[PDB]
Amino acid sequence: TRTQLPPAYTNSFTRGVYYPDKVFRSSVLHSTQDLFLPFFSNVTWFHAI
Amino acid sequence: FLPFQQFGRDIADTTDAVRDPQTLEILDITPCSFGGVSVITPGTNTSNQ
Ligand SMILES: *[C@@H]1O[C@H](CO)[C@@H](O)[C@H](O)[C@H]1NC(C)=O
Ligand SMILES: *[C@@H]1O[C@H](CO)[C@@H](O)[C@H](O)[C@H]1NC(C)=O
Repeated sequence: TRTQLPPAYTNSFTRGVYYPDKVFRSSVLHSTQDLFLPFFSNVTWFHAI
Repeated sequence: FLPFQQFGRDIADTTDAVRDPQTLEILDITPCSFGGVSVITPGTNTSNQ
């Protein structure tokens, strides 16, 4: 009785941000390249309703 | 620091605060051996001072 519906797609909103070092930083702004979530992107939305 | 950080840097991009891994106490770093030696000579013709 497993009914399957087409999956939908939601958007990112400035999320998926984390700390990349044990180096404390404060009152500073710097840039770095690493695998992060792209902002305002379509990702797969799953359900179990 | 945060309870997962160990070293701390500033805008100088230098490690200036470390965490004691026996006490969990932040300890600042302060270098030494600063500056040079200048000499005030009144002239070689007169008394040597
Ligand atoms: C995400 O995909 C759906 C279906 O293709 C589309 O309707 C929607 O506009 C897309 N949204 C974004 C953020 O591109
Ligand atoms: C030093 O002082 C003496 C006495 O005034 C003078 O005769 C001499 O020429 C001086 N030497 C120099 C190079 O200043």
